[PDB]
Amino acid sequence: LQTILGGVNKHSTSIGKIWLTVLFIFRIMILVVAAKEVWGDEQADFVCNTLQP
Amino acid sequence: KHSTSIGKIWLTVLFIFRIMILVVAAKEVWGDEQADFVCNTLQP
Repeated sequence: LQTILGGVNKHSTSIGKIWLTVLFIFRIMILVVAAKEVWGDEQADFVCNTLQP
Repeated sequence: KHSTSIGKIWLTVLFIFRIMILVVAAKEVWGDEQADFVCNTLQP
């Protein structure tokens, strides 16, 4: 992770640096740390008022 | 009192016929009308 982030960051402009942190700490981190477990039981807790298999 | 042939024979026989159907056969056909009423739902 550090190697990939360091390499990509070096070959970037001023806007490329502010874009890089937005992509990582606010998109990858949120999806990995918070969002993934929110969708854990999407089908398990899907409840339908029916008796039809 | 002053009934004709159909008044006291064909009308009394048909009346007994309806009672016989009701008590001997028909009543138990309707025995489980609600017990065997089945709906596809989970709603109490």
